[PDB]
Amino acid sequence: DNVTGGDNVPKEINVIIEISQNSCPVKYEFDKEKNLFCVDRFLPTSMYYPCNYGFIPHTCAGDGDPVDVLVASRFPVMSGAVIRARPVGVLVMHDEDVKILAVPTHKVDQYYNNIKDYSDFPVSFLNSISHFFTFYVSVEGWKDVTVAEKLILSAL
Amino acid sequence: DNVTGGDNVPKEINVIIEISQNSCPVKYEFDKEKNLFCVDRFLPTSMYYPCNYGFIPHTCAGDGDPVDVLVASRFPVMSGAVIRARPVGVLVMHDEDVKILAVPTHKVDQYYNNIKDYSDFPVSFLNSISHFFTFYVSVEGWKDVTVAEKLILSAL
Amino acid sequence: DNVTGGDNVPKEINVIIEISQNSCPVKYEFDKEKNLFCVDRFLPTSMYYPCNYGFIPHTCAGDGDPVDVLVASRFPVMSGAVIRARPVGVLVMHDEDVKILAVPTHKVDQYYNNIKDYSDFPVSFLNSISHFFTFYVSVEGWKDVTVAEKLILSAL
Amino acid sequence: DNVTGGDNVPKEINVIIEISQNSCPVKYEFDKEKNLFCVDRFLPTSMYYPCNYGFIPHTCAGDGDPVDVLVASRFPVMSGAVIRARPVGVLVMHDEDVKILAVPTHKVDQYYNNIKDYSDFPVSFLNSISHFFTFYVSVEGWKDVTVAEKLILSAL
Amino acid sequence: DNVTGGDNVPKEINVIIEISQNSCPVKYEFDKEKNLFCVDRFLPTSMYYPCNYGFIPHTCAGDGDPVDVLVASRFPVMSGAVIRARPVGVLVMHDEDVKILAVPTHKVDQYYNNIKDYSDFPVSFLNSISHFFTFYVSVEGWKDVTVAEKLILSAL
Amino acid sequence: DNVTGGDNVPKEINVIIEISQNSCPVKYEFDKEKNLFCVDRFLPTSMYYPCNYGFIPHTCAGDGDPVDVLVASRFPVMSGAVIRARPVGVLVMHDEDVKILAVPTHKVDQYYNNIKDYSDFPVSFLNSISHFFTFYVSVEGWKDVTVAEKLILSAL
Repeated sequence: DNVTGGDNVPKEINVIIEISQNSCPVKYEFDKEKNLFCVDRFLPTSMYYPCNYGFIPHTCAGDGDPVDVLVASRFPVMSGAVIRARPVGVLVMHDEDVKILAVPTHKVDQYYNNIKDYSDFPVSFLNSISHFFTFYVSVEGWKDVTVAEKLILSAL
Repeated sequence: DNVTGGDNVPKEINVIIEISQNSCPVKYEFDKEKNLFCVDRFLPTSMYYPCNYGFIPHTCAGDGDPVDVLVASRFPVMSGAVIRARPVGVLVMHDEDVKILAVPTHKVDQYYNNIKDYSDFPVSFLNSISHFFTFYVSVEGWKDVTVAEKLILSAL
Repeated sequence: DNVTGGDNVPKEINVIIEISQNSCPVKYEFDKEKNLFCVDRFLPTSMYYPCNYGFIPHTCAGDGDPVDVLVASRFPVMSGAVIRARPVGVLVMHDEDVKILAVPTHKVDQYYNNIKDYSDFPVSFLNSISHFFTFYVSVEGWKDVTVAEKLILSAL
Repeated sequence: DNVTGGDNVPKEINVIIEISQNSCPVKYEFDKEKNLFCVDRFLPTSMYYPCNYGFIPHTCAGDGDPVDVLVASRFPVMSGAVIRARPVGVLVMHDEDVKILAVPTHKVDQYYNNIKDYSDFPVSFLNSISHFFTFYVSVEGWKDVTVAEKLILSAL
Repeated sequence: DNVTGGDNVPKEINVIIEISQNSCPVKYEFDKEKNLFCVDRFLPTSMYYPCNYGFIPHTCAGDGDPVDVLVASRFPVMSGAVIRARPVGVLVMHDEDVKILAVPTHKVDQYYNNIKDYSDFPVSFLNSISHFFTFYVSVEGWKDVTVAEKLILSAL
Repeated sequence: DNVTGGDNVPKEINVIIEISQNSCPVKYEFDKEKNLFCVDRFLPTSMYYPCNYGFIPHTCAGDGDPVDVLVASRFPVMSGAVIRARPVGVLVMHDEDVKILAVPTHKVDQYYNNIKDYSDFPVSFLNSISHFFTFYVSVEGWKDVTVAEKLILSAL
């Protein structure tokens, strides 16, 4: 109720974290109706989320659901916390299902200052992300920061 | 306010987790009046909760307090999260004080599909649970899924 | 809204934990306006909070901000949890900026029963705390339980 | 030098753990020549070993390498530790590459007393294991405890 | 072979850690014959070792086995590591079975400088230790640093 | 005895890890004489090692001691493990005391393929490292991969 999609959408977005990176395979999901986090499922695979994973509050993608976001970070961020992030790209898949890739803003961590587009990350990292969402499904590929921004805007 | 005791009480119950299994000996407790989790105590024993431990929202047992539930799981579930569970038994103790034993529903984890009654678990596991609540108190023993269901119904 | 500064201010205080001791360098902060925890920043230093760190709800120090409290404990307490604590001292710094040092009440953990004043802790511990806040800034030093209590009262 | 393949091969086997279950994606490997554990690699996938993983000392499979073993357990076992286990099955793959599935002996943990063959585990668990080794490669399937025992004997 | 019982027995002792404090219930044990750590057992109780637990190398108590030592510490110490400690007391039990209680030397951590005898710890802590060894057995009680030293000397 | 300083010194070095990154403040140190890891000390500061920290076996710097190395990695590496790394720079300090900065080789993790010199890391990261060694002492600054290589060669 008191939290929006960002300070400066689409350049900066607020992301509510649902699942911490490098956590056990527990898929938490915020339940709008209950106003609480629920265990959606234990993953049937010995896999973990490769980045902090959550959503942009008050967005509505095609499915009616909020825009999902991967936030790369140096340390896991707890479920329930808001992090100020900036998109750098989007992973596009058919099951169409997109996942924004974002990094913390310079205010939050300067480590990622040099990541301006998804391709500024190591390809091994990008490939690990697309593998996760495939095998945990057809992966169309990565698209650039502008496409991600446009997707965020259309969901507002 | 927006969360009930279950989808399909008593066959399925919502459980709000207070304490994660295999966590440090911190006894958290949801405080209705504060509407927040509080540290009830640090356990005076080098013991930890043998399963995720919490309560069924909007139940009222004899003591006036909600029904307490142990949820066995493959990984710890965070305090505050709702998990959909199904009872399989009840641990009955005198201090009378009962603890429902439940497993995640098939939707949440299929690992426990074959646990239909408490006696389907290894006896070593069941014994570990009764030891915990004794020594962390007189343990009457285990009773079956039907008794657990009846207890849940009487608390609605 | 439903939680106050303490049962028995200033002898006992409620503290809402923001950051767990011995956690990753993630500075969480409760955001009054959003009514949610936010990532203030990832610490630019390979440092961690030396005690559970949080605030006394409904206090207003000079800066307008709630009184901050370090709660020493045997195990980390999760962000969001309320712990009943008792002040034993205050760390006074110029950037003036004070941090209450408190321990869990006897109800919560009897380990700290013998800590009645900050000087009852090992000096190595006290020094570790002042080093943290300096280097993560001029440290004026420690002041006693009475001063801490008076500071808490002036913030009510 | 001072550790053998088991007390009672093939019914009981000693397994030297290399990688703990539910650990970070670090593939450790014992290096015979160095007589030390080495980081073989960081896994290119956001995957973790689904069970404790290691080898039977002084075995020699077809590849010349020791027999590899997954040991299911209630808690991770540290790299370097010997655990007394008993095979219950084998996962057979083509890249031929087999992985023994074993459980702790009754002496070590009675939880698994009722697992006498791999099929006594939940199918979801078995499927998680075969998925891991595929996607972290052609999986032929599971074979029974007798086949696993025969494989262990041929490697002595 | 290259490690002794202490620099300055019995005032200072070397302790080889077998089990870390606040670890999962895995009882590791150094096996002299194998020259490796082995899983003795998974504890049948949801209990954990209340302090780092290990032995003094090249001691021989009545049972023929090395002297066992609990080392209190601020953080867990890994299995396999040597820590320089100083005894402060002994927990005496009948099953006779004694456990030395020791703290890190001032060189290793100054936190414990003020612990010169077991009774300098909070009674809640001491009681937690005796409860653990009872319920994980008849506890005779605590004896002072001099008795502990004499026990260490008789085992040399 | 059976492990050397590297495959291809100085372009590639073997590093024996002593302390894991993001671990508790326990300074472990390999003791040549005991042939075991020892607790050197608990750090007097609420600080942790910013990278995996260890040494190159069979090197001898000016002090007579092996060359120390920070190995940046995506996940902590356990104490005792050998990792194949490549130097990218050196942190030079006066107390002269140098710390090699290295990354895993492409074989071990491709994430760091693009780090060829220390300056390819974010400055915030480099600054965090120099702060750690100062405050856990005069920091002269960073020098390039060639200087690091020359230092490694002079220690052979």
